[PDB]
Amino acid sequence: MLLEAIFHEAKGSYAYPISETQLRVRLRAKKGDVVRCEVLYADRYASPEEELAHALAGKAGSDERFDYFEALLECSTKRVKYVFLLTGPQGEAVYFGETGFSAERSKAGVFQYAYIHRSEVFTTPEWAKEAVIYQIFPERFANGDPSNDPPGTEQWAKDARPRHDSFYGGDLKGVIDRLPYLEELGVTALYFTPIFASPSHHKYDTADYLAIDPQFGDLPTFRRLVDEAHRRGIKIILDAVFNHAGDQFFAFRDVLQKGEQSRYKDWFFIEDFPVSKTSRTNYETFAVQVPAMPKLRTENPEVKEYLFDVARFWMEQGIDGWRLNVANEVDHAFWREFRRLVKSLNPDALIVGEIWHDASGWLMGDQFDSVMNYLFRESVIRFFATGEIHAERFDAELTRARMLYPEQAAQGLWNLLDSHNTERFLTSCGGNEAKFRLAVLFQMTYLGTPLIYYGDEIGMAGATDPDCRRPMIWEEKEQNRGLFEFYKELIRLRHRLASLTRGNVRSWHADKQANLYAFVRTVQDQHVGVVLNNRGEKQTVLLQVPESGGKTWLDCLTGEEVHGKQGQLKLTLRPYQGMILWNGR
Ligand SMILES: OC[C@H]1O[C@@H]2O[C@H]3[C@H](O)[C@@H](O)[C@@H](O[C@H]4[C@H](O)[C@@H](O)[C@@H](O[C@H]5[C@H](O)[C@@H](O)[C@@H](O[C@H]6[C@H](O)[C@@H](O)[C@@H](O[C@H]7[C@H](O)[C@@H](O)[C@@H](O[C@H]8[C@H](O)[C@@H](O)[C@@H](O[C@H]1[C@H](O)[C@H]2O)O[C@@H]8CO)O[C@@H]7CO)O[C@@H]6CO)O[C@@H]5CO)O[C@@H]4CO)O[C@@H]3CO
Ligand SMILES: [Ca+2]
Repeated sequence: MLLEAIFHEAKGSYAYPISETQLRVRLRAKKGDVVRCEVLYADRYASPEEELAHALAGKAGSDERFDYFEALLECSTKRVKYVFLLTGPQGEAVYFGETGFSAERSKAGVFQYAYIHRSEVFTTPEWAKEAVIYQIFPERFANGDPSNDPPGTEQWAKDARPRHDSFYGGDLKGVIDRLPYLEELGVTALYFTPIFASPSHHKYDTADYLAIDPQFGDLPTFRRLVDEAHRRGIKIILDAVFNHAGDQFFAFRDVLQKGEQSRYKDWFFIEDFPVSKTSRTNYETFAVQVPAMPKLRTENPEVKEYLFDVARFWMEQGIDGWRLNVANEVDHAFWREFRRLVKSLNPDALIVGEIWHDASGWLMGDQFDSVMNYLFRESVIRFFATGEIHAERFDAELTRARMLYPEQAAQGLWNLLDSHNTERFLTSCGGNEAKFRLAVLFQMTYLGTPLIYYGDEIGMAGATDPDCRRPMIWEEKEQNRGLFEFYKELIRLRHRLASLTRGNVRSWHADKQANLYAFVRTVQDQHVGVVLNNRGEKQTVLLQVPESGGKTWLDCLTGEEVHGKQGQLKLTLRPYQGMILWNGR
């Protein structure tokens, strides 16, 4: 077996505890190269003459090129030394340890996890483990208060087509009025984009981190929404824009005024004075040359404590969490501390990060709890919407992302389809509703936290920013209530099947020819199998289903009963159909 392709490290996403006494270990190797993987272990100070405990590493999944093996280690001592025993497709065995590969357990060495401190067990909020979040872009959801509209507000019609500077009147009062709709739908949390004082319609260019923007309301109205939402089982997550401030932020303006006499010049990255008010900025900003968004020096204690107080104040209004905008561009020390402050102020406040590349650095358990799953979106787009990838590539991409981080994080990844930064999924699907629904059926049953973008639930469409930010369709006859009900039902299933919210994932079938993909979620003795006929034609499959995990399943969407004959289940699905099979346990 190609030894150069065998990986593992006693830390990170390959070694970590899931309790003060249990260590999870994962190992990867070239696909099909290793057939069996066992973990021989013991206490670090245990005598050489003592008996080595065993542990069988299960084949947790396999992507395009790798096989992932996973096993659990019981460590009452909270200290452990372990070595792997890999067997090839032809009896060939070999030990794998910190020293290297040897046919003699001794010469291979033995990996070590020095100690499992209880304060380092990756822990995330319990409510966020089984949530369905709804993303609200305030300016475009509901105008409940006509009196606070910006000047030049355009019509709130379905044929409306926003500009980079348009305003429609969306406010917090509108949200509050819509809580019945949100509750009917079944969402358990609402993610808001920035809602703090700022001149734009997106408000990511913060003018005052301590005041709800005037066109959105006031502290009372906000407090009111938080309460009205809570009594309906709906939590509130706000968008923290800590990487940069808007050029209206008091501190920036003071610099713009007093130049390098400013008590706040080191709160930013100023290269020379005076500070530019042109198209050529002489201060660091978000992205490239974006005058309105100067970068905050979060490394500066002065700036850190301020932003931290901004956190305290909103946390004092009762919000349940944060989504950290452009988080990968602010220092780790800030986030570790931000975590200690947040989590001490409220143990159940969820911290979600927005990173557009491997986020394993912020997902060890001492910073964020999860992040936006842009990976889930790229896989879903290319599989369901554009048809650029088949069931087997889909399976792979899905699995590679699964192994990226520790389970605590993976379990809570915000699985989105689109955002206020992309074309609307239904549009990615070229208006094809059939394909659209299958993606939702998948999103609502897959591993992670499903995130619904306002309007998708009733059929809205649109190109990227700003056409994806159209005013919400509220007139019932202009809404696809058929879809609404579809969402509602799936949302009820997810809440009802513990498997769907707390189980693990395992591929079940993937025919690249038929383009049929299926997986199975499992928690304790419950099993739920999702079959997806992602093709425009009627098709028939035979899925391998040993009767140890049940010989009978029930299609949760239709109520049809299916049975296994000699360990094989034969299904027939209509074009673009998907069945959600519960094993009754
Ligand atoms: O004024 C700027 C901008 O501010 C706000 O944007 C915030 C946004 O809403 C938050 O979500 C977050 O953004 C993060 C984003 O969500 C992540 O996906 C990621 O972004 C990456 C992109 O995904 C990736 O595509 C790539 O981006 C490249 C583009 O693909 C490429 O086309 C090009 O983009 C240019 C645009 O085409 C062009 O229109 C122009 O952009 C203007 C916007 O059109 C306009 O709406 C506005 O945008 C606001 C926005 O509305 C606010 O919500 O002004 C823009 C110019 O000022 O110019 C673009 C390039 O100059 O090039 C990009 C660059 O590669 O990479 C990115 C980054 O990896 O990360 C984002 C940051 O975390 O935060 C922002 C800011 O707070
Ligand atoms: Ca308004």
